[PDB]
Amino acid sequence: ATGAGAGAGTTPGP
Amino acid sequence: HCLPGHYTPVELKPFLDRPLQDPNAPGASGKAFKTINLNSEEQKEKQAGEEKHCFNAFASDRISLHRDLGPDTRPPECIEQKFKRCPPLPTTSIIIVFHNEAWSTLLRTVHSVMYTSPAILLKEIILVDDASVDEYLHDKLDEYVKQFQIVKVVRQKERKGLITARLLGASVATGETLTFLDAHCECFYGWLEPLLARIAENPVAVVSPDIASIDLNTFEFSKPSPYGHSHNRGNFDWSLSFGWESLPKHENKRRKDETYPIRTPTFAGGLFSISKDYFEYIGSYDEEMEIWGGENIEMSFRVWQCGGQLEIMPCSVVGHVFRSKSPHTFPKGTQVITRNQVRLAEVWMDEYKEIFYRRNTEAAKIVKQKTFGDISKRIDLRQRLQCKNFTWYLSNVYPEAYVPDLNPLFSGYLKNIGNRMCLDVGENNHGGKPLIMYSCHGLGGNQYFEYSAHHEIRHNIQKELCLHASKGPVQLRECTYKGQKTFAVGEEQWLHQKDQTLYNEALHMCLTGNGEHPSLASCNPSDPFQKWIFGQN
Ligand SMILES: O=c1ccn([C@@H]2O[C@H](COP(=O)(O)OP(=O)(O)O)[C@@H](O)[C@H]2O)c(=O)[nH]1
Ligand SMILES: *[C@@H]1O[C@H](CO)[C@@H](O)[C@H](O)[C@H]1NC(C)=O
Ligand SMILES: *[C@H]1O[C@H](CO)[C@H](O)[C@H](O)[C@H]1NC(C)=O
Ligand SMILES: [Mn+2]
Repeated sequence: ATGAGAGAGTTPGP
Repeated sequence: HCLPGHYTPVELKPFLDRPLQDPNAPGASGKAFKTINLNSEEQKEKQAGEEKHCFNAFASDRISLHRDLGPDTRPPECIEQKFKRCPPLPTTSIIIVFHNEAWSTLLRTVHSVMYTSPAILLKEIILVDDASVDEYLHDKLDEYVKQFQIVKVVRQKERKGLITARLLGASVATGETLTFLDAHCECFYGWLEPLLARIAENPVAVVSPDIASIDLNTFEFSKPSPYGHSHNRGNFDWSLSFGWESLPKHENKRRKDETYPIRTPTFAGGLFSISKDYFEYIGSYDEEMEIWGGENIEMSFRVWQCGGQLEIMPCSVVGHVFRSKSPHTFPKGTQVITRNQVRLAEVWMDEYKEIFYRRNTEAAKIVKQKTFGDISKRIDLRQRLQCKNFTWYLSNVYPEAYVPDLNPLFSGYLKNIGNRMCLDVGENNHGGKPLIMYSCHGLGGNQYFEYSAHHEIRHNIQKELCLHASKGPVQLRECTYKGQKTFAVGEEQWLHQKDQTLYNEALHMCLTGNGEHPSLASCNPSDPFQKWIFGQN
């Protein structure tokens, strides 16, 4: 049961 | 102090001169390093690196700390830009915060800054250690860094995260400006002058480079293009995640060349420069935020609402190792990120905070149980500085943003009686792809749906997406209803009937939760797999 959008704790790239 | 004319190239020569590099060395000129045909010990090292750092450390450890990034491919007006001596270019203190960074990546960041930053601007490089475990980051780093004379390591003994570490760095900095960088960056040519010249011109400007991707697998640097490409600016979505979007047309029109700042609703917040005085005056960071998450969004709203401006300078290019997963342990769990977001929502977002609370159940709970802590110093700052409200921010800074309803008719989850799972939008969806069934978690997010006056079932975190009926699998598509002019198409209108069926008004069929993807089927009131609960959180 993912607790957020997959692997949050990172800034997404452009 | 204020001289006539423009700094000369001699006046701007860097702190350290890059040696001419071997063009056939790994990663040379910023090109891809493909780490293939590895022996059994090498394949072991690589998986150890990947699992320690969530990037290919095996690649990073074989690339020079001194690699050039090939020719300067920025726009011509960026390569030709001259900087006035009045107001003078301010000095800067570079602040790099790290927690268990690899040696190769931490020292290529430090080398990059020294090779690309004019000596006259670079007062000091502060390395803030947020309680790293790795022994090589203790005495080994202290000693190695002495040769550079202006590099200092400052120690956060107990793990408190990125926010506390930056405040530590700032408190020892004596530069006129602070330039924050992550510990896995590489500076492009001429990256510093355009940030520091913009602050010299306008000291309430908080300025970011046009951040380039360094590939986590090959360490390839994505180089700027010389012909005025698509730029990105920062945004937020209604889960308060940072995001990237295209520039609006009015901003393209306003910007006559690439030396003009880009006005950005939010900033990524790892890589930026600010006046030291302004950083302190505008409320540095909320000291009660922990580990990671929310501070960039909090700082975006606070700068804009309190009379500053958030800008991206495309003549300033810095590469960043973007990761898909954090390598970082969370001492008291990822709940920390949601607490940080509630703290910024309570202080800055006024009534709009409810849009976020509805979508992140964990945040709604933190509000209800009042575990988000004392924000009185942040409230006091917003009052003393006479900051504008969030209605002003949305109108004046981010007028392009989709704003959900403050009080939607209904919000919650769609639970299937048959299989006892929830309609889920899946791992990756922004258009086109089928949806899934997933265990009901009650967290909102990917299980969040609204019901509209016009019979739409919305998933509206990022875009205004609508459940869209089809002969086969159901889709999320852009709502065709978007206010005054437009209507609601039948493929996006649903009736939740007395038998708990979801009945599409166009196709006269019913959503079933059978198969991998929910699809439309002939309406069977006895089929448990066509029976939906519209549950509130
Ligand atoms: O508890 C922490 C977590 C992160 N960092 C540092 O903060 C910066 C930003 O974190 P990261 O790069 O993991 O986040 P992202 O860039 O993916 O948002 C990096 O230089 C990290 O080494 C830190 O000092 N303490
Ligand atoms: C917010 O400020 C705007 C103008 O900037 C004003 O019109 C509005 O009444 C204010 N909103 C609240 C909620 O006070
Ligand atoms: C986590 O991701 C899964 C897919 O792997 C589901 O979409 C789930 O709903 C997600 N969780 C949240 C909170 O959105
Ligand atoms: Mn980073």
